[PDB]
Amino acid sequence: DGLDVSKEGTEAWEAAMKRYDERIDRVETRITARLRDQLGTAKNANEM
Amino acid sequence: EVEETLKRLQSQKGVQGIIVVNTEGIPIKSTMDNPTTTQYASLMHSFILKARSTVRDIDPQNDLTFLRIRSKKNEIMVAPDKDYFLIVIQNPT
Amino acid sequence: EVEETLKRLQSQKGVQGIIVVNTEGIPIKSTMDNPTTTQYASLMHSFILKARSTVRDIDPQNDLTFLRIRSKKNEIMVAPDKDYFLIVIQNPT
Amino acid sequence: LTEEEKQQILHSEEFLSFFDHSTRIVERALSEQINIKLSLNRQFFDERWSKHRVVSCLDWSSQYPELLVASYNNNEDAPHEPDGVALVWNMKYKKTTPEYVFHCQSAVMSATFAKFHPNLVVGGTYSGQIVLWDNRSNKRTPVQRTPLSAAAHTHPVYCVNVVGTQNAHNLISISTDGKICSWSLDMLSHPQDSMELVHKQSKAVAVTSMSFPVGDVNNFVVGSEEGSVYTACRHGSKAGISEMFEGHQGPITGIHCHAAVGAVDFSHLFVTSSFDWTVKLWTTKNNKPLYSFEDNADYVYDVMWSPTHPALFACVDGMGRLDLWNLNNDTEVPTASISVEGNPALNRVRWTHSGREIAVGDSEGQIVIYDVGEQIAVPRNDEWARFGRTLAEI
Repeated sequence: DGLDVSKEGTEAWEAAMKRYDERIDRVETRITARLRDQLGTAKNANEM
Repeated sequence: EVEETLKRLQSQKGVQGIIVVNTEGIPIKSTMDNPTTTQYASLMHSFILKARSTVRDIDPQNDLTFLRIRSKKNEIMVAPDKDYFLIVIQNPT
Repeated sequence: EVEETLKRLQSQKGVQGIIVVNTEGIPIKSTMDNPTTTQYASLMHSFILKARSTVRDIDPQNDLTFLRIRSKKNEIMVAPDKDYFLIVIQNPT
Repeated sequence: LTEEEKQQILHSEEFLSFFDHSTRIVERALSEQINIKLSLNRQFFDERWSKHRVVSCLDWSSQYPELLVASYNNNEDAPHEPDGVALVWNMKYKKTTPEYVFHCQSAVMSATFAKFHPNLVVGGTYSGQIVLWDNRSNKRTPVQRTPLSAAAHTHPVYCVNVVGTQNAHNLISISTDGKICSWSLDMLSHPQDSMELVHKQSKAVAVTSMSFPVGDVNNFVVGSEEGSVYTACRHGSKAGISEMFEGHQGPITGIHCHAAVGAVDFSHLFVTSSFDWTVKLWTTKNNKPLYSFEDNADYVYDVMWSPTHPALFACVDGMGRLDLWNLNNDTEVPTASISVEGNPALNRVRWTHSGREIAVGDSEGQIVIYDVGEQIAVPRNDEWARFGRTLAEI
């Protein structure tokens, strides 16, 4: 989508956005999993 | 030029300028510790003269300009022309 | 081995003559004739003893493990360690 | 014969054959062939002179990188035993005892090598008198002692050093009172130049740390006990404190300027070590500390740059661990960090002038010599560019 004026174009853009956010939430799950498995050491710096 | 020879010889590995020893056993040029170089210069003159006699024993038409005095610590490049004995301290590698 | 060593040391450059000298000078082996081999090898032994003294003068633990003379008419090679004194007669080139 | 006719014979023009011979032998002789991690490196712990007697300061000799001076100050086990002992320990050979032993009547607590004299040791003591030690003499007593006058230092002194060229030296020493003074290394009977450091009217400086920038001697940085770092000019119209720095709320326990050269300058940068584990990679040009590395419950006691690495530096900690921060590698975790046995309060760290080995102090007097891995010790050509990029990050 670009300079398109149609609001149905906006809805298609919204579908693209929810797919984008599906990948975004996949990234969130990845980074949170990498988070918790690296946690539990202590509070300082790289630990927390 | 003397300075050109200085800079050309100092380019060689482990060589501090150029030092030349005359027939009197003293180095005509000063580049390192004087007493050690003078005594070892008398020594090189002694054994190069004896090598000259040795070669003239069977080869009375040969001239000496090349000798590879190398040990496990350094190589010594002694080369006499007629009077000016060229000596170079050089690492074996 | 003996013969194989002499053959491989000779054929590498077509050397005019080499004998094995495992003793302190005075070798009985010959490669072209007895005198020019034996007397010259004894003279080489004397001169390399003097050279060993020379290299020990600067520092006694030094020893001469390699020696070559390349003059206008001949090339002489010797690599002494404790008694293995080599002889090579060759053209200067 | 003598060395005069040789000059004319050299100026004599029969040397064409000699030059040809030299050129030929050199060109023929040109060809040359052949004929055929953090680690505890060493230890240094006296027993007669190091029963308790915590370490105070260390140094390496520029002329003899194999030599290190130790300084043990406190004497509490016995009033009768020596109060201040200075021990020099050699690197070339391993011995159970220091190579030479020195005593001062007072408690020696700051010491350094002498640059002009390669056989002299100078140290600062608790009384505030500058203490000399000529290694030529066989006496353990100090050779030359500065008077306890108001002109000289009368308060405890922490920063003593000799700087300048070989033909121009000045013994810069500053005490806790805030007074600076210079001396000639051969004459210390009188202060050759001295004035007390003072900021805006009626504000003294509780000096406890100092470090000259590499090369510069006219200006420098001073670490104060009040946790506020200052830059001072050694000599000039503006001789005195020239910079107010917020620093940290904890007293400064060490300071050092950049100790690397070869690429883009970083000497304006400096490292300060506070009392609350707050080291500040930071430049004199800026007023805000660039970074404030924080961790642990304990705190630093000294911080020293790498003499060769423009990014690595060492840190002290109170529970016995020594950490390395290579900023290019990372800025959040120490690049290398190990703990010495017995969890003692380390007090001094001094990088070897070569930069290949690091010494550390101790709370019991046992000097631990630490060696580092090659990959972590030597920097690269791209190391300087990476350091510049990391500094440009914020």
